[PDB]
Order: sequence, then C-alpha cells, then structure tokens
Amino acid sequence: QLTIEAVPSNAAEGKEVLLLVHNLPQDPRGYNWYKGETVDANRRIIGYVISNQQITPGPAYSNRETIYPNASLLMRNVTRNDTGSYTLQVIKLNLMSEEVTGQFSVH
Amino acid sequence: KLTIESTPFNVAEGKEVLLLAHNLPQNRIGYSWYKGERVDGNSLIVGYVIGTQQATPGPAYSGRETIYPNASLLIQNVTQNDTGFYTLQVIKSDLVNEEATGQFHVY
Ligand SMILES: [Cl-]
Repeated sequence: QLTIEAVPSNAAEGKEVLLLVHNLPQDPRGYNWYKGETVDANRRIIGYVISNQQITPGPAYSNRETIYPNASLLMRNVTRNDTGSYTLQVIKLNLMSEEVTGQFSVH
Repeated sequence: KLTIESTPFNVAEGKEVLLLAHNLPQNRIGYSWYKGERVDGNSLIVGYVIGTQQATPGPAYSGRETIYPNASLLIQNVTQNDTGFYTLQVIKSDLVNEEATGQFHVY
C-alpha cells in the first residue's frame, strides 16, 4: 500500500520536513510531487525520471526542495505557510499511475 | 495550452459525443482519461500507450468509450450519468505531465 509519512509531522519554522514514501509499486517510470491534494501541473513542485535520473523543477518549486530516487521529498527551511497537503503521482513503466496525498504542519 | 473541446456540447441521450484534445505536447507518450475534474484513480476511464496502442480500462470504463491516438475520446450511447466533466492527463517522456478538463451535457 503506497503511503507518505511526514518526518516530522509537525515541524518548527526554519527546520525541515521529509515526506517519506513507502511501498512504491514495482516498475516505476518516475515521480512528480504536487502542492495540495490533487495532481495539477500548475502545482507541480519537482519530479524525477528514473531512466536518465532527470530532475524536473516545476512551477511550484521554491528552491527548497529535493526529490530522492526513492520518491521522497525533502523541504528545507519550512514556514507556517507550508502547512497543508502534498500529493505524489507515480507513473509506472506501462504509463498507468498511482496517486497518494500526505500532509504536515509548521508552527 | 492543452484544452478539451466537446462536440457537440449538448448531447441527446442515446447519441454520441467526441472529446477532442487541442494543443497536444510534442513529447507525449501516453494518455489517461478520467471522469470528473481531476486525476483520480477511482475515476480512471482508460489509460493509453501511444507507441503500442494499448488501452487499459479503469473503474469508470463503461464499454462505450474509445480512445484514439490523438487522445480524442468517443463516448457512445450516452446516458444522464455520463453528463459533466472529463479530465485528460497527457503523459510525456520527461514526465512533466499536462492536464486539461472538458465537459458535456446530456439532455
Ligand atoms: Cl461528433
């Protein structure tokens, strides 16, 4: 079961949050992270293409985010305004997909 | 910008509608069509790989839909439950994916 675990779930301003991904499907082709609860190109933060290791900053990239080969997302220098949901879409080799949404708060 | 045109917009019960995708990205590799306004696995009608022409139905598949290589979706023998929004995601080789939503109305 594809899940996101926020580490930590509630963070202090200026610190970091890692959105750790568990149970990726077999045969992923790559990943995209989105701000909010829904896949939406305008809210795309960053992605990753496995075959050529291409990293793809999106319109919601804020120069604080790193995506790891295991699909996890690191956000540095978090603020109260980052509080909310984040959505991962995994594209599989056959171009079918899975989506999962997590969240964290900053105080 | 990717946009969806329904033709006709007003579709009589029992007749057919064609959803056309305008301004497809050049590096497209596949498509997914969803019922409603968002990418959502529970609403996937059909996924499609351009290169193999392989269509994969999802939970919203009715047996009345046909997806074509230019992403157009024909829906036949429409019913009142078909009415509303449809959302296309175009999967690209860099996975910088694009979405567009269209609509028709059954009468
Ligand atoms: Cl027509």
